[PDB]
Amino acid sequence: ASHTTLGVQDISTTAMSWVQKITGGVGLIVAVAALILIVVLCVSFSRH
Amino acid sequence: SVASFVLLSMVGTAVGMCVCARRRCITPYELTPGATVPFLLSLLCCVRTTKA
Amino acid sequence: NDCIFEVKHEGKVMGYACLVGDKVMKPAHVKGTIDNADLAKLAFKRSSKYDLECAQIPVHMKSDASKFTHEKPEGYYNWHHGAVQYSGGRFTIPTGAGKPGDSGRPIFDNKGRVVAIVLGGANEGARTALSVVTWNKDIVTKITPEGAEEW
Amino acid sequence: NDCIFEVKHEGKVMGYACLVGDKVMKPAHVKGTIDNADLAKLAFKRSSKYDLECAQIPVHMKSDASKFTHEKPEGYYNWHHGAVQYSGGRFTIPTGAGKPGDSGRPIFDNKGRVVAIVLGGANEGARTALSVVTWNKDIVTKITPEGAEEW
Repeated sequence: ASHTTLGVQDISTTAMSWVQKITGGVGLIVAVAALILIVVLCVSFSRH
Repeated sequence: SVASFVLLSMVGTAVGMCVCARRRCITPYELTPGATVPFLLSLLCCVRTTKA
Repeated sequence: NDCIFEVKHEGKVMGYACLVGDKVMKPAHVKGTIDNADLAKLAFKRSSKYDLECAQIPVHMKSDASKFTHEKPEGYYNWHHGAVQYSGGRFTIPTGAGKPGDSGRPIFDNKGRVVAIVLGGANEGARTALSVVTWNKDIVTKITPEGAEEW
Repeated sequence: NDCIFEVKHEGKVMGYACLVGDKVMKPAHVKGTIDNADLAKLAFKRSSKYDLECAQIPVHMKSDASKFTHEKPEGYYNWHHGAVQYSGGRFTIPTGAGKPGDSGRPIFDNKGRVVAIVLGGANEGARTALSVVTWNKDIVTKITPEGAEEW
């Protein structure tokens, strides 16, 4: 062969759109749980 | 396989945030003396909402 | 047995637990076990943040429970060791009436309605301002003055 | 005949039905017939959630109707077997004052306005907490203590 220069950051067809669609993370639900945690702390956490 | 692993740890952290959210459903309303909060439970509805 | 409810551990009083409204209440910091085995087998929930332990009261004991109110007018109230002064947003007691071990005493009004549970106190010489856990418009609130000791 | 009207079924006394406003109220679990033959033939509406059977009062029974109010202050009230405590959102009676068969008796205030009908009760030791349906701000609502059985 003569085209051998390839590695692991190798662009392709639909593949990277597929790994985009798979990466629907949880950080929104984590953020709303952090919101509940914050609203519990701030009932009496005005100092520290 | 480790991609499936990291996605299942993301589901595990979803479980952790959900169980912390159910514990912070419980800690405002243990079973307060009043034992009647429609203004809490009628909007939250996380789990076992039926106790007034 | 008029208002007295108690958790005891290995012969010594480790404070008190009280069933109030629809809740079984126990300070979380009191170590040990409720000294009634029928009680000891229920599902208890612990909160370290507020130092609260809660359980659902069984039906067949409901008629011994204390009435309650969220409303605390200024004045004098009652607890196990006598009168309790409330004024200025401040609960106070004569110095020496309370010590480590006394956590859990209810405060009740002239009609016997419990309004607060004693958590501890801060001795300031002649008087002692008590640190308290209480409830108001169905929300649990802990009030702690600086330099308060756990009871 | 003050506030209570007999329901009987196949020789055995089977609870009570009540004339209130322009309404006939009867617990749904009560089988049998109201002891007025004109009454027994009306169109009855069932509500399973509230255990209620309802009928239109005929015009000619003007003098048997009660008076009512939605307003229930805390305190003590009256029924046929004695005092009924209302406090904490709860109706209670001395244990043994009520039994299977007593379902259908109304609860009324000191001014004789019917405010509630008994559906059943939960024994809590010294007193028994009643399961009842009643109208708060003119809307029907069921108040049920945990573990209540029909009487």
